[PDB]
Amino acid sequence: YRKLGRTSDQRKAMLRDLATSLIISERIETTEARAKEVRSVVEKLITLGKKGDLASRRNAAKTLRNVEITQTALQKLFGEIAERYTERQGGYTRILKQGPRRGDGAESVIIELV
Amino acid sequence: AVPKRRTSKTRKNKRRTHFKISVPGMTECPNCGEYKLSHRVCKNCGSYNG
Amino acid sequence: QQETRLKVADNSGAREVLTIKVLGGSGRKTANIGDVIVCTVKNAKGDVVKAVIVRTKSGVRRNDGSYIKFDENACVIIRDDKGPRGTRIFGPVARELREGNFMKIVSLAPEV
Amino acid sequence: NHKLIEAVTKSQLRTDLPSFRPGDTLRVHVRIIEGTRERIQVFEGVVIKRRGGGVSETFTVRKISSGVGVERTFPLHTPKIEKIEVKRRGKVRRAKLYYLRSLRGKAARIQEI
Amino acid sequence: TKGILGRKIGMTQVFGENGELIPVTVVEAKENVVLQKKTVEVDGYNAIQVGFEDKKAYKKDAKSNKYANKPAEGHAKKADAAPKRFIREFRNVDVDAYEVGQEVSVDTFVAGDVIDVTGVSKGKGFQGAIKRHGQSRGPMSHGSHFHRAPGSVGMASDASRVFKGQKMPGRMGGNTVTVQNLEVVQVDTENKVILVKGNVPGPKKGLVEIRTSIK
RNA sequence: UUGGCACCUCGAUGUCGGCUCAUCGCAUCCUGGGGCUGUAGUCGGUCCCAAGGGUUGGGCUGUUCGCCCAUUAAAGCGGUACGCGAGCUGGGUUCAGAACGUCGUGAGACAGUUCGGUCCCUAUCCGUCGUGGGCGUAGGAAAUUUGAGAGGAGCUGUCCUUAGUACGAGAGGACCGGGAUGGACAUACCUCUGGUGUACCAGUUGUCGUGCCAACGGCAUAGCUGGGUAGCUAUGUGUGGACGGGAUAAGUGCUGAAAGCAUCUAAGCAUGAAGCCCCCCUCAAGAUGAGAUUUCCCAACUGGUUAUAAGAUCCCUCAAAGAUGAUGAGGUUAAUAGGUUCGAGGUGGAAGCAUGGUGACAUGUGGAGCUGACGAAUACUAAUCGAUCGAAGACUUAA
Repeated sequence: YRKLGRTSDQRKAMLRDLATSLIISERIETTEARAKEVRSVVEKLITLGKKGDLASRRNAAKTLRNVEITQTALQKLFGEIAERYTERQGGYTRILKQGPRRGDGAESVIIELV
Repeated sequence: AVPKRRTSKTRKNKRRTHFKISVPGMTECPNCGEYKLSHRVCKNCGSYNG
Repeated sequence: QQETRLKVADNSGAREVLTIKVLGGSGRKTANIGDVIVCTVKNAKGDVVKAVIVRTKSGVRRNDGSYIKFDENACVIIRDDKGPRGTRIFGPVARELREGNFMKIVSLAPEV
Repeated sequence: NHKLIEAVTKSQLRTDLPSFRPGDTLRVHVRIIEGTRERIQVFEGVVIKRRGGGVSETFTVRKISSGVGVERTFPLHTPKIEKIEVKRRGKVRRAKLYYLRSLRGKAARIQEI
Repeated sequence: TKGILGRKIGMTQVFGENGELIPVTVVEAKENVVLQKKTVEVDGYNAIQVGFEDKKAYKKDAKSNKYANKPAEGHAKKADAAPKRFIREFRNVDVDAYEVGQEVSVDTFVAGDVIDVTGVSKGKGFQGAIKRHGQSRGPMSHGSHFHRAPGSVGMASDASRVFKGQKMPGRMGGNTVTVQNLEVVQVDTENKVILVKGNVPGPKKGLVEIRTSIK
């Protein structure tokens, strides 16, 4: 979509990592470009979790690391995260610009689940 | 290449005419009471309320 | 084109030709179906002759969106008139050969 | 798909064309007007490619006529093609059959369904 | 002769009355109103303005140009016509329309006429010598360190400077280019589109002004 | 060009030939216009005007020149440090090795010949190519423009008709007029044919994991392979060099004396080039000679000022624009992006199950399932609240 200063599958890895960290923590402080890009990745998994079937669990399992909370991340999604967002039709996140970072000047935002 | 002639301290300052940095483009927070930067979270106290 | 080992679809003893020149205009760099070329026989030889391009891998467009690509390239040697120096043509042959007043060739071909 | 590209080319999309598929085998009829006389010159070959554009969709038919394999690329909605007739239907496992451009004998064959 | 303004929708293709396939550009025009009429008795030439894209009405937030501003609305209210994007002037048409804006429908054009279509070219930023001026490139393999740069930029010491017009890398595309002698395959009224023979300057949704050929 | 001189440079002005890019002269190779011919016609020869455009690809040679091949309308001649090495090469040329012939007693030299042999640089100024800001154009703006001036383009073939007519024993074979269609070159675009397509689909190989089977994930050039959407493209698809004017060169004249005649010239009047100025395409009012048309805005106090108006931005969502800035599309009184739901197109028949096989696997469920850029629709998330800038119009004369 937009290249993130990374190589292709390195970028794939970074996005998978951020989506897992998001649905585990429910809010993460990241860079605005990374947040813009994860916004369109963590929000296509909540759709699969609102579907719920076996095929949806596996399509979600192929874009989601393994970290136990005890639960998994995937049980977290097809379990208790997908139920809270049952009524709204898309728009399951938001970005909040904290501001510039020291050492970078990177635009730091806070992304989260609505 | 190398400079053929050392630069006067007039041409220098003319070239640094545009070496400014603008102000950030800030506002005052209606909640915190102080200056925040527009479209950003308030530094001092908490909320954004947009 | 300008170095291309065409095959000869016409049993004139020559079986392979090297494109030496495309005739027409100063600096023309490519010829297609229905275009006299100068070639030299590489297989049966060693003499300059003028062939026409009966087939082409790139094919033609036919002016209605009908592209006709062929499996390989092929020429047919020509006399001073457009008459083929040989006797029998081989394999298919496109229509634009029929249109450039090569009627003695399209007659002999096995199918157009 | 624009609603304005579409709905202006509705006067060209045709309905008297069967539903063929790559891997199939067609007899296509075409109206030559060469000279001053027209004739319906059949062309019998296996369908190698079928793109899609709506009113810009085309398809390619291949045949090893006699020692020389020739492909021809028609548009579907040409008012030059009279009818397609589907002789056979083959099992091919994919859309564009380009491997047949390097096969002649028992290798450049196709199945029935 | 009454040129129109329009928007390049895309390209498609049709089939003539001999099956002779024609690629054709769909240019859709609508709301062409004639706003002002320039006459030599006040300003030294003859012409007519025409506006094409309707905007909203005047507003007070009005922070995006989707809304007309007050000068634009005075100008368009002179004609009793809504404020419009893309006001353009047409010379070479004998002024026979109304200073009161009447819709110029595409029906002004018949199929068997001929056209020239002005639009800005499509942009391509800072495109270097080989891409921009069709220059050849240096050899790639026989020990050469010259591949895509421009050649020399002058003579040695008897010129002593570069001449104006020297072709160098810079920003490419975006020009007001005109094509000529295009034809009109079909004037689709009631859908309000014109089908031109070819493909016209500009991107999709790029404004194009159609008029009759100067030749 | 081969020289002559030895005036600048030895505290350094880098060689020949190719590559990239050209630009100028005319002593014209082609195309344009003519005179004279020992010009029947076609085809020529020799002069005269003309520099608008065009002027091939290979073999051999370090090579230039030069010969040959195959074309072309033609394959011009020169200058620019025999243009251009802070744009490229480094084949030859004069570095160190080695050898041949020859000369030298010798160390070693070429009339030579042959094989090998480090080509450095981050651009300060002018220059050029793009692109912004400050002020200006006697109020502040938004939009549309005229166009002084500048730039681009400018080439040509072959078929058919006049007509197998004119001219000619015959052979041959046209001028002028009319179309069709090509080459080279510009240019615009992506419908079509192809190319690419590293967040698309499928197949398969090894090995390591998700406890195990099935299903998937990591790494192996993107592991590899078959397709491929948007975009960017050419080899693809459109168009262009048309048509005409005004003045002219060589040229042909018309009238006409100087010169009772003769005379294109002295007065005067015509005709006459691919060339000149127009026409065609573009840029252009910083065109300080700063143009013009329309529309909008215009009050409260102390000679002047103020914030404010119309308007424009800071800030944010973006792309048809883009190195950045700028240009465009929006900022909720909202479809700008993302999500969600439908499509298109792409791949090509998902998992689960059931069935048929002992097994690899096959069929149905089912054109299935997945789908980046493309089209719509939906305020679900985010374009919040805010702030900065920005006039109230000088002086003479004339009507």
